[PDB]
Amino acid sequence: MSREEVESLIQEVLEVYPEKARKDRNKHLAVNDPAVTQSKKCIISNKKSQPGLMTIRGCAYAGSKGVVWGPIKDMIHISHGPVGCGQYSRAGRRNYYIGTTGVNAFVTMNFTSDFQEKDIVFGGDKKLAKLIDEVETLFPLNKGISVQSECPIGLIGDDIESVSKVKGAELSKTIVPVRCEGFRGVSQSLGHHIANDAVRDWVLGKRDEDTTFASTPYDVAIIGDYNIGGDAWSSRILLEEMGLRCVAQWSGDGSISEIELTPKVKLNLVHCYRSMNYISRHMEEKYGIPWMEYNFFGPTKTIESLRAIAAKFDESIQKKCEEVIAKYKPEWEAVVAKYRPRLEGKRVMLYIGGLRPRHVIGAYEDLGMEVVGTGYEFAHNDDYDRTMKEMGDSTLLYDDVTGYEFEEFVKRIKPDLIGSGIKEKFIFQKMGIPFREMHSWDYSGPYHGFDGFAIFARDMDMTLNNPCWKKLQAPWEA
Amino acid sequence: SQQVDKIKASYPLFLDQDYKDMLAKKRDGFEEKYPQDKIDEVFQWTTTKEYQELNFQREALTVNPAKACQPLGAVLCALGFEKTMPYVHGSQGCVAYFRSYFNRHFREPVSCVSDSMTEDAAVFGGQQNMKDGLQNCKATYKPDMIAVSTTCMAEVIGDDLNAFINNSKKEGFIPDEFPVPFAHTPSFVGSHVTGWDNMFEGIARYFTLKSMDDKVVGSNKKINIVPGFETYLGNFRVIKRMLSEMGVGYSLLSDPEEVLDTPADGQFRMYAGGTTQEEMKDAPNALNTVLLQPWHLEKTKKFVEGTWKHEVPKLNIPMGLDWTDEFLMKVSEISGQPIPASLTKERGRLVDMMTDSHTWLHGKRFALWGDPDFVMGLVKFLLELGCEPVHILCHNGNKRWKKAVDAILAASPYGKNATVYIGKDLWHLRSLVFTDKPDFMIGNSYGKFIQRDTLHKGKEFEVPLIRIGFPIFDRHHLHRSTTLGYEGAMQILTTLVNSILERLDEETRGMQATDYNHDLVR
Amino acid sequence: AMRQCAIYGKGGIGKSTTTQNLVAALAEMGKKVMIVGCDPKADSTRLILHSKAQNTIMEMAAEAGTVEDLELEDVLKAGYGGVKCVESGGPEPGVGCAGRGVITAINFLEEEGAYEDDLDFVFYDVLGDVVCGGFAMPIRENKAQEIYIVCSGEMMAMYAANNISKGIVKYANSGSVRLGGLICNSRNTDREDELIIALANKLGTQMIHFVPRDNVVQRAEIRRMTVIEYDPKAKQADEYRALARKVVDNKLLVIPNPITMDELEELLMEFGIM
Amino acid sequence: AMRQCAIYGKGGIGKSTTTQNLVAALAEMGKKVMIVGCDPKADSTRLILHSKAQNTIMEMAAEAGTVEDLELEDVLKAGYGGVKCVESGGPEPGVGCAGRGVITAINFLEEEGAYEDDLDFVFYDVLGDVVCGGFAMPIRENKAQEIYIVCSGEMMAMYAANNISKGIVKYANSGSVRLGGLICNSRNTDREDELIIALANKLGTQMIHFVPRDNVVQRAEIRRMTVIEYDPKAKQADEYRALARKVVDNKLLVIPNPITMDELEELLMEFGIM
Ligand SMILES: Nc1ncnc2c1ncn2[C@@H]1O[C@H](COP(=O)(O)OP(=O)(O)O)[C@@H](O)[C@H]1O
Ligand SMILES: Nc1ncnc2c1ncn2[C@@H]1O[C@H](COP(=O)(O)OP(=O)(O)O)[C@@H](O)[C@H]1O
Ligand code: ICS
Ligand code: CLF
Ligand code: SF4
Ligand code: ALF
Ligand code: ALF
Ligand SMILES: [Fe+3]
Ligand SMILES: [Mg+2]
Ligand SMILES: [Mg+2]
Repeated sequence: MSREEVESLIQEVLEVYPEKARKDRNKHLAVNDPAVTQSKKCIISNKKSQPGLMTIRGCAYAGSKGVVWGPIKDMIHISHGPVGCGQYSRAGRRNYYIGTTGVNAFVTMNFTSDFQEKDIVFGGDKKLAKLIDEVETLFPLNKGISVQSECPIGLIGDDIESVSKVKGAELSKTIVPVRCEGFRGVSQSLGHHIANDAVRDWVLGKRDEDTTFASTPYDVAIIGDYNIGGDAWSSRILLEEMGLRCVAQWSGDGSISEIELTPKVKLNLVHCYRSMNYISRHMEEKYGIPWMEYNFFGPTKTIESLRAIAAKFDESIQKKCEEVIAKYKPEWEAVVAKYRPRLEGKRVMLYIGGLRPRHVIGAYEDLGMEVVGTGYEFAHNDDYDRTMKEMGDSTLLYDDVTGYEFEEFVKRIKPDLIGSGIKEKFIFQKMGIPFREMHSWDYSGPYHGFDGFAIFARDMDMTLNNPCWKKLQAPWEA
Repeated sequence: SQQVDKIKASYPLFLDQDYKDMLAKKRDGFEEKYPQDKIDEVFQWTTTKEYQELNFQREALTVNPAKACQPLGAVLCALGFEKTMPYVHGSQGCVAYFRSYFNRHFREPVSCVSDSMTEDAAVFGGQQNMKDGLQNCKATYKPDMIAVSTTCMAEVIGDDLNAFINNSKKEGFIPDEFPVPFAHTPSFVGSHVTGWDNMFEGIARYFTLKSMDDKVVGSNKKINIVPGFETYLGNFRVIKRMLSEMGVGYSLLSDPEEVLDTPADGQFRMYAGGTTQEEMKDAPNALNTVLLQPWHLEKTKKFVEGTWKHEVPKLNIPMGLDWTDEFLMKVSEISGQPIPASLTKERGRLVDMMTDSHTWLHGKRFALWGDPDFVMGLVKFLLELGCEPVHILCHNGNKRWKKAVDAILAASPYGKNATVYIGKDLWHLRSLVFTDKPDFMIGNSYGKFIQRDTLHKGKEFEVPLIRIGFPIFDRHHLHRSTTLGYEGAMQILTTLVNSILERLDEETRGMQATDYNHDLVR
Repeated sequence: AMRQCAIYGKGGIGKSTTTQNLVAALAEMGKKVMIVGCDPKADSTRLILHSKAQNTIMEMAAEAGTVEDLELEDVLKAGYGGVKCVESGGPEPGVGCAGRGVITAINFLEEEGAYEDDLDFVFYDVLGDVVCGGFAMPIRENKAQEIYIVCSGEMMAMYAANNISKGIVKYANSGSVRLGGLICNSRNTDREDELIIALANKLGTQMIHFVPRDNVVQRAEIRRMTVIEYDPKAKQADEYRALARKVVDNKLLVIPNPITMDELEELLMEFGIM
Repeated sequence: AMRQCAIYGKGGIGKSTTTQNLVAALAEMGKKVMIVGCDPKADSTRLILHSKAQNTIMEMAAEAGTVEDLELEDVLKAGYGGVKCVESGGPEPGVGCAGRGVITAINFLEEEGAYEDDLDFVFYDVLGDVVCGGFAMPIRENKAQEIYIVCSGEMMAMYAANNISKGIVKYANSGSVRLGGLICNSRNTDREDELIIALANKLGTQMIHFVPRDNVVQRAEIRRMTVIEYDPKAKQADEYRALARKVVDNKLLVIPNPITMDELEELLMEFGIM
């Protein structure tokens, strides 16, 4: 658990690699040291993955279609390219929404151009135009269209921008071309950036000359919340009870109309800094809308964030925030009193994507658990700077960890619980360690606010204290 | 608010009054949603014949397809070999998606690697990526064989798998003797089953083509079994059990049964039992080769007939009664082993179950979809059972397969109301089940949404889904079921009859309204 | 100001050398001209930089990791007469994808300013074999507005010009790009002037200039520099200055009208013999 | 026999016409030859077929859906001397991806026989800009075993030949394909023969022949026919006959030895002036 032991473990794990792979991978494993916020602490991120090492990262298409654009309900998102890309991405994420699917909401559906050989050889711009015409014919109540590119689209130089412009002018529809080819970037982060750029270029400035919207001194926009299991609703009920008027949600149970109405708000409450800081900064520079980060994981973080948000408004909002915190205090007090004795002192290792490896630490600490290791898939150095103040001393930090690295680290540290994605769940359940899916909340949730903290504590207790983990070893063996 | 004693997850938490009011206020204030009357009108329109004709006039847009890309099937084929690592040459997002798909279907670890080709590799080629990835994979995960597939990005730019692997071996990145079979699997050609075919042909050609001089047909007194793209472990299990019970020497090539059903005993085995390299090398010496799924094993059949000089029998998938009988009879003819009494008793028990459940099964109307061979066998079994497969859909089918299924349907009186669709997706099937309503629909988990749609038109228009096929995501441990042989026929029969009985029990549960038919004995 | 031209034509017809000599003449006229090579062969800016510049966009993006870590000053250089030269990188023949490299280079140049300057002219020297949409990138909406085709009396050259006009048709209908004219670099064909004039009339465009085949151009290219720098008093230098003046004063921008195969066969059966 | 050769070179250097005339010379010699045009423009088999071949593999596959539904007869045509001619399809310039089309066409030819016949020579005429692996497809394992590069005295042709050798190296290392020799097409440069022979020596290869630049080829091509067919008594017909004889009798097949930019520059400075 000491620094020297963790460093020796790092070297032992890296020993198996070839020289080039070892030299690269040494820079992505580190031992946490607070009061040190930079990339000097032998941790670098946002780099190319080493080939043939079973990485967990996705593509820019996943970061654009699957993350930023897909949860938008009244919009048809077309996976332009071969089949498969959109089939694996179909309904795999739990961005919850309200609507009549197939007539006015299209989050679950899968629209694609289904490229063949002739589409590759002769191009697919005419096919894209015909596809847009058919989409308009068969789904009248769609409020917009987005065209998410895949790898061959970017290779063969298809002009989706011209088609989008012409068809939008012809049908008076908003068509957003996203050049989220999978080979672009090194992970989903470039997909986040490209999606934010497309939002800025094609959707954000639509209502610039419109002043019919009624502004209020209490206008806020929720940024970077994708409503995984209902998280955005759980946050929104708190924010609306404490006095604000949440105009927009970016981009979970969210519509194109509230995306266009975001430039009218007074404050931008950013949850996922990694995926949406670009559009937050753009709105700050253009419309002069301040943006502040907030955390709604666990009672401590949500109380602190609520007070910080209320500090930005008049004293009435702060008074209402005090009332809402007082009202919700006994519920989470009961939850901690029920579940903390069962989970006190348990050690957790996490490996999630760009924001959650550091945001969920407060909720785990509120339950008496210690996070003895964390890592990111696609986070940049600002994410690690934020993380280093939240994570314990002499604790493992990993960037774009490999399957072998994660397996060896878990074998040596021997945690009580691991929070990662679907591609490691059964690996670590085989080894006998309780596993919690921290992407989709293991098909449960929400985990935001106090209403989400109750479910979070219940799920952690359910998985950690299940009797199945006591039966891994057959009685006739030792 | 949450009661500590009774904690509510998203359902039914978001049915609370405060959440309902907040959601209504948000929708009314900032969503600019169409009025509910307009939405209802549009939905009712979508469930009509005019909408069906507009939907079937589609030529460029695909909505809710039922198929995947070739590298998924290539990975599944590569997983069936002993200590073999699937290696997709291309971009990493593809491999992440493949692993997530197979993890969600099998609830098992799925090992596959990528060389993580990027913009730089897209422009300059991925030969350096190939060398580095092969060396890293062999050093780290220590496989006995690396099977290389391709991503659409590498297929577009024309990356030469053979040249890249040869340069990797000649520059010392991997041993010259290490087996690295490869296959070109373009995602814009065919589907996942085509990728399985391509990968198996590549492995067979890697291990057999050069060493054809010393091979004699029938030397090892075995029958090669090529199972194709299979996602039911019970299918491999039943094929092996039937062949072993019959006393037949067999060589099941690309067996992934062990690696997809690893025991949980506190130890993680990345590799489990599969087809050995010795089996693959000795395969030409077998008496013959039987293809379990002949409608997506065309390239493999061509290679086996042209190189190994095996006369591959013209057998259908051993699904149902008649086709299992033909499969067993052909195996007996090829190997000379008589069919044992155990298989005769199993066939008799299947016939007995058919006889017992015929009254409930007869006349039922089914929509269904899946892969070509699976769909063909399911239609054959349904015709044997006396059911009516009204809507037969196969996205990855062709004209020859459609002709074969049409000939099968025309041979039975129960195929009069059946139409076969190729190149149609699940939006087409949603229109069909709205217009020509069947009793049930048999398919993967993606049909659940279709069922939901029907329930929105009314409880009397709902078409229940029976989950048989791939992928099955919303149910647990259904991949252990059997589909092939008499055992699979019994399992499918039980599932169908009990689904019918469950629906009938649900429809007659209303006391004083319809409970006069809530019969204890059925 | 801020004119934008692309140079297309049959492979090996002399697009690169003619473009470089035109650019040198324009710079001699005191104009500020930029040149972008859209060829995987990084040979479009040699005669201005007096060297095969190794600072191509794609290989330096490789050295810097991603394209997002690339800076304009790193790959942009100045040459003879203050001409700015940028080269799009490319793979070795028979590997990779050059169209993607051209797409990436053009997108990088657009994102990081580059053309957001006071430059009068921006030239896009494109390769002979336009085989994908990547090599038509200079012909997109906010890119080169006028296209010049370099051709010669050979019928494969005119078939290439016809095919390139067929390609230009789609990007002209969807944009504001137009065919300025046809440049003729003579290959000592028998009836070259009449043949190229007839082809231009059939396509609806005009003969902008005629460039005689002079070995002074090859001699200059051996010395890594243009005819203007090699021999300011040569007749070929005068012809290049006349061509530069013509393109400066050109005003006929017409959507191409491609002809069929049989029409071309008749064109050179009547205008190519005797 | 069944010798498979691939014709590469700089764009517009004359690979297509030289290949067609060579194939016709072989046809007069009693050899069974088949040409395959790996170019988006179907201009590589016009001379043998006396017309543009409209039955290209990729276009007919697009018309009939998938290339699997195609058949060899619908695309394989015979011409002068019984020379079978096959052409790969391709999109109009500036759209699609021609390399993928070439890959698909070659795979279709390989599956449906074509090569497996009594042909003595199988030629693959490739375009001048090999921008991707699709146009290196004829250089794969069981494809063209000899590569002939068409060069000229102009420096750009020399640099293109060096670049093409650089690209060839990665396929020659991993396979049995070898650079048979350089073919020189005259373009009236000063020291043509000296430059070509020096570049061949530096590359480690040989000059197969020196084809003179004569106007008869323009007249023969205008008539949509080969020079040997147009004027068997002409001097250029004798030169093409000698080129055919030397190609048939070539036994030198080596892995190319590419030279860097500085070596080519110094070679050209020494051998290209005066
Ligand atoms: N007007 C001309 N006079 C003499 N030689 C020329 C002329 N134009 C081109 N050339 C020769 O032809 C070759 C053309 O090469 P290049 O400009 O790269 O062709 P492209 O760029 O059109 O493929 C050059 O090497 C040059 O020596
Ligand atoms: N030896 C030669 N002498 C004179 N002209 C030639 C010669 N070889 C080819 N040509 C001319 O080149 C034109 C065809 O060029 P093409 O074959 O398309 O070039 P490449 O195949 O080298 O790219 C013909 O019109 C012909 O007149
Ligand atoms: S968007 Fe990002 S990988 Fe910020 S791509 Fe990923 S629904 Fe993760 S850690 Mo899946 S940067 Fe969201 C994420 Fe975090 S899909 Fe979800 S859980 S908070
Ligand atoms: S990195 Fe990302 S998911 Fe991969 S392809 Fe590229 S955009 Fe898509 Fe697509 S059809 Fe299948 S899954 Fe690929 S091999 Fe192509
Ligand atoms: S034809 Fe163009 S888009 Fe296709 S692989 Fe070659 S360079 Fe890339
Ligand atoms: F041969 Al080039 F641009 F150098 F067409
Ligand atoms: F033979 Al070409 F451009 F037609 F080099
Ligand atoms: Fe399991
Ligand atoms: Mg050039
Ligand atoms: Mg040619």
